[PDB]
Amino acid sequence: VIDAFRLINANMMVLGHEPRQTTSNLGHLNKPSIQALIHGLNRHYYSITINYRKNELEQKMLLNLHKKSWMEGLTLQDYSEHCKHNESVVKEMLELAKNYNKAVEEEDKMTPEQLAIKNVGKQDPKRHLEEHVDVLMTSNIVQCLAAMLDTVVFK
Amino acid sequence: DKKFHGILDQGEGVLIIFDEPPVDKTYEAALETIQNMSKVVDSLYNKAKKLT
Amino acid sequence: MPELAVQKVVVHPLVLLSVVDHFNRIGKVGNQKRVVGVLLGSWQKKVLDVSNSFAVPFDEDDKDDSVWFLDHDYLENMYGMFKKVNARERIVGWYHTGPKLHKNDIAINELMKRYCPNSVLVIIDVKPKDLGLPTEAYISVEEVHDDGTPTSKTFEHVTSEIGAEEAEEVGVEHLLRDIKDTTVGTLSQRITNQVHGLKGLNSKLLDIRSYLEKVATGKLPINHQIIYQLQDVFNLLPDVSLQEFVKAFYLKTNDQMVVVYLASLIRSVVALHNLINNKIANRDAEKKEGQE
Amino acid sequence: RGLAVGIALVMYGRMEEADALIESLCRDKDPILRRSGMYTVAMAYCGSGNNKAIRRLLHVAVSDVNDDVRRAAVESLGFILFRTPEQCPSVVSLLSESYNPHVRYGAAMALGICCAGTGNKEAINLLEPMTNDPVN
Amino acid sequence: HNMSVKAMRFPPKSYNKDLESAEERREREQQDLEFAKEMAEDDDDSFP
Repeated sequence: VIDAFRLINANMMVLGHEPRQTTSNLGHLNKPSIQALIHGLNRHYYSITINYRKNELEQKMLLNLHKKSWMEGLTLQDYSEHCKHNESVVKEMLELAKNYNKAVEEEDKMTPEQLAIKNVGKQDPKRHLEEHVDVLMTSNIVQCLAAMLDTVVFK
Repeated sequence: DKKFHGILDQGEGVLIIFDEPPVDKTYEAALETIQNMSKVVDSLYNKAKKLT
Repeated sequence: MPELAVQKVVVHPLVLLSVVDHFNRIGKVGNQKRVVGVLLGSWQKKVLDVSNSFAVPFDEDDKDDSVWFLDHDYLENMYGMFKKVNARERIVGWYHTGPKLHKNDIAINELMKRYCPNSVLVIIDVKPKDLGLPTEAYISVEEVHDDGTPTSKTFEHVTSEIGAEEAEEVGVEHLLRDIKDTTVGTLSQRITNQVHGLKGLNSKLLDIRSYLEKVATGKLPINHQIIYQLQDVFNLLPDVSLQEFVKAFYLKTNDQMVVVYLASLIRSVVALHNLINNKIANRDAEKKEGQE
Repeated sequence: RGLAVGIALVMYGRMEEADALIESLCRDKDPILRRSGMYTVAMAYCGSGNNKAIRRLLHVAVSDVNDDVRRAAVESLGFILFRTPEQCPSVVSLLSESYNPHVRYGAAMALGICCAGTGNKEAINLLEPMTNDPVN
Repeated sequence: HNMSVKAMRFPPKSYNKDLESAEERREREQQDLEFAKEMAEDDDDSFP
């Protein structure tokens, strides 16, 4: 949020130039400031419009956010830190699984209005088996490639 | 009675005590979730038979 | 330093933009020149959080190295000008627009040090080209040598990176909606990290290869120290424990698949149940598509 | 802006006089030289199949807040599909429903011009629910 | 998993054949409430 404003000669407005404070700006409409913009836009100031100038040198500068020549791919988490991770998740899989069977028996015997408003204990449904598998997998696959890649790279 | 994982040897009298590592849970669990997932699939079969 | 009072130098984006704006302020015919400013920031541990900086009139001969000028009076005026606007803004160092180090630098480091001990250099680039960050941080330490040469003011490298605030975050966010980088999801993001990492190792090693080739022939006097370290490198390469390592690495992979297998499987079942849901919604939509 | 209009308005099939420069024109961070950088293509290939030059300008036109590419990338179609004023309803339909007020506007001037010579009602059945879109 | 999403695509398609820009009179009624709301706030300001 960033606007711009310029006062307008309120005196000249009273004198008949009230429909004569219209400089030719484009437009795009505002509201929540209609508080003081109803005599702001239409008595005290008006709305200028904002732009930017996205240089290519500044853009190639900010674009930087990671120095990776020591980050991933030249590293990999600890292989005893990484089994303790799998352990936990793939057990949570079990807990959620059971509730998943209990949800597939319910949904069958109910109309979508009652499965719609079902927002008590979101732990039951698909949403958490997906939430998991995509972290688990991710991890691991790549978990996966990192080991292999280094075997040839630092061969 | 599983109190020290060894193997007694007769004919030479050597009480060999090989060291045994623990059966990792990352499989036992996955045995249980594959197990469970079947049950799901079955009930899912009965939901399949109703719409078509 | 040996002191744990410096380590992570973290420069916020508006500084980067600030030196890249300063490099075009001077930029008339005085360009192609090292330009220098002072770094304002705060810090309280192993960090030197850089936040603000402002050019200081600076000149330097283009063939000599003892003919450098830096209006330190200008500093003792401005430093107070900005203090009068924000408390907690000491002088945590000073930046020098690269492209790399100059013999003259150490001299400067002592006319900036008359304010704050621990001052650091932060070489920032005026040309995007590197694939790592354009922000290298050095400290002015001194040491003794096994060869018996007099103590020296060298320069020692400390790890570096850039961070941000909510403000900073949001401004940058706003400026990169042209070059979208968010269309790219997690998995691929990290594969990118692992290819882009080799893109680093490759050129670093490449630079060492050009150096070794530089002293061997086209002579450039040997500096025993470099070659020293370069030996530790080739002893540390993972080799001598070959067979055993093989038999283990294979096993840990095996595990990795076991869990991937499970993952992809659950994923499949869930997606398929999604499909059943579509089919049944379609039948009941077909009873409505008739009627009247 | 008045030079952009003056480079565009002079092409009638002579082909690549400033199109050969399009790889640089459409590469300048300036909006005047990307909009012109697609107008000249609009008028030199009038009456033919300029598909690849509205497509490149939807996924990027929604990234350049400048409608200099949102409005024109679509008001383009109003000429390259002037020949047959009865394929226009089939390829600006994908393009008025889509969010992005600028895109709607451009599609409405893509119809305004070319399907006025035939006054076809597949344009009108599509134009009416665009008259009802909220943004002024 | 790629296969059965690639065939799941068709059920959503019959629904898209059903309008997904419908109830235009609701939106037009809302638009006729924003001209009463705009001026409701110029009358709560009490400022011309």
